[PDB]
This record gives sequence, C-alpha cells and structure tokens, in this order.
Amino acid sequence: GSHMVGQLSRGAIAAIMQKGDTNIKPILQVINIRPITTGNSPPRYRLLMSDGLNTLSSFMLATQLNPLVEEEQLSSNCVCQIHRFIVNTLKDGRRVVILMELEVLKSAEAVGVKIGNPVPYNE
Ligand SMILES: O=C(O)c1ccc(-c2ccc(F)c(Cl)c2)o1
Ligand SMILES: O=C(O)c1ccc(-c2ccc(F)c(Cl)c2)o1
Repeated sequence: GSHMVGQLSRGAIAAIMQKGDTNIKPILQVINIRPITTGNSPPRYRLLMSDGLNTLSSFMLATQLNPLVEEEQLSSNCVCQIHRFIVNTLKDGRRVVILMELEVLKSAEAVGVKIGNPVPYNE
C-alpha cells in the first residue's frame, strides 16, 4: 500500500480541535493506548492518535468500546475510522475527545509501523 500517509485523514486533528468539526468521520492511526487511573469504575483508556500530520493524546474511549482493547484488535499501529465522537472541555480548559463509535480498518499486524512522521498538536 504505497503512500501510507495517504491512508490517514491529514488535518483532522486540527479540524477537531480548532473548528470542533464533528460532521467528519476521520481515519486515524492508534499510536499508543494506556489505562487511566480510575477508582472502582470500569477502566478508561486514553489514546495517542495520529492523523499523519499531528498526534494528539487527548482521546478517550467511551467505556462501551472497552472490549475492542481488551478482547479484539484495538492496539498500537492499527488504523481506525471514527464514526462518532464528542469533544468535552474540562473546567481547566483542556479538551478531551471521546470516541463513541469506531471501526478498525486495518489491524495493527497489517500496518505494523507508525505512518509518516506526525508531530504533537499544541493545545
Ligand atoms: O493517567 C493518565 O494518563 C491521565 C489521568 C488523567 C488524564 C487527563 C486529564 C485531562 C486531560 F485533558 C487529559 Cl488529555 C488527560 O490523563
Ligand atoms: O460513554 C462514556 O464512557 C463517556 C461519555 C463522556 C465521557 C467523558 C467525559 C469527560 C472526560 F474527561 C472523560 Cl475521560 C470521559 O465518557
């Protein structure tokens, strides 16, 4: 699959954070996933995602999507299409992007590397 960066929705991260563009269904790569410290509740997963241009670590999976991480694909390097998300703003001004529906387009094993050379998005 030549031109790998062409597989990702370059600019979607900026669109999500500067426009609050929500009527997009961007294709992103998972760079990393880690659990967040939660007390008793179901675990919550934070994701570092890439659009080919930028990475952003403010993504959180909706708890209903937990089985994707625990049982199925969802792991570093996979390529996913985000079908539903919402942005939430914390009292301190930071924004978190909650992933509500997503589809794994390519498994981690089928991609195998971080696509392109994305740099961290600022703010
Ligand atoms: O253990 C962690 O990784 C963790 C705990 C809490 C947060 C967090 C809180 C507010 C935010 F906006 C973002 Cl991006 C992250 O990350
Ligand atoms: O369905 C869910 O699991 C859900 C809906 C909204 C949130 C949420 C809202 C603010 C946050 F900071 C974090 Cl981490 C999550 O999680």
